[PDB]
Amino acid sequence: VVGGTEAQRNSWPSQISLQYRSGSSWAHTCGGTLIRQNWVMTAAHCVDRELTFRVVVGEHNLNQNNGTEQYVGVQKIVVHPYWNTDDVAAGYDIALLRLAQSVTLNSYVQLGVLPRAGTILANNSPCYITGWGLTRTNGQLAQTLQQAYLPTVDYAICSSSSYWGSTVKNSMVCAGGDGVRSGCQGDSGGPLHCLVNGQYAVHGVTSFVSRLGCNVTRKPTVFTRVSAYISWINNVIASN
Ligand SMILES: [Ca+2]
Repeated sequence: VVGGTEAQRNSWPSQISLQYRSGSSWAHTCGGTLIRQNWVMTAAHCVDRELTFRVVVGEHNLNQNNGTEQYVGVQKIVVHPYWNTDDVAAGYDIALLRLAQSVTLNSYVQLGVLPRAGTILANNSPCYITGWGLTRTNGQLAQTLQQAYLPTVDYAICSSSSYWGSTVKNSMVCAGGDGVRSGCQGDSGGPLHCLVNGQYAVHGVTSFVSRLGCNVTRKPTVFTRVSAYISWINNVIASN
């Protein structure tokens, strides 16, 4: 997250760190949202590589013991069947990870609330992106979870010529674009939390940013629209 502020430890308890084994160690690669005690919603592109993954819930500082972490293997990965790694702009950048064990819920580990199917937010709706991704374009990962206020940019504006044009689809949510705050590499897969009827819900799964850089004016961060996938999500959970 570029131009973020450090999140309070108990702010975003559905945020997870998706990590892959790297030698004798584990490296953060993407975010995710805990949606059941044994399921995590993330981006499909986060799990294209044939790597060994684990999920960390209750995480705050990647590099220090917080006293609140639970570590769990990924047992099954279900990518959306229409995802095509060659074509992020086509959409479908979403995957569900079934965890090897159910995690324990507490102040630091909670299920992410999802929107009702089909819900579209009005332009400029209040949302926060959270994650441990790069804090600058071509920078380094955050040590502590970051949040940035990123108001939505509705489809009509987001798919206009000076914004994303044809690259953005109605199956996506755009947010931000102010040239200062943005998602960045390593936030992919994580939540965009939007306030609706008094309650934050996870409306987006971070998907992509401009090839030109993370915080680019009129190139808001782009998220898979969760509310476009509620049936798919329910179907996968029910059959696994
Ligand atoms: Ca930690």
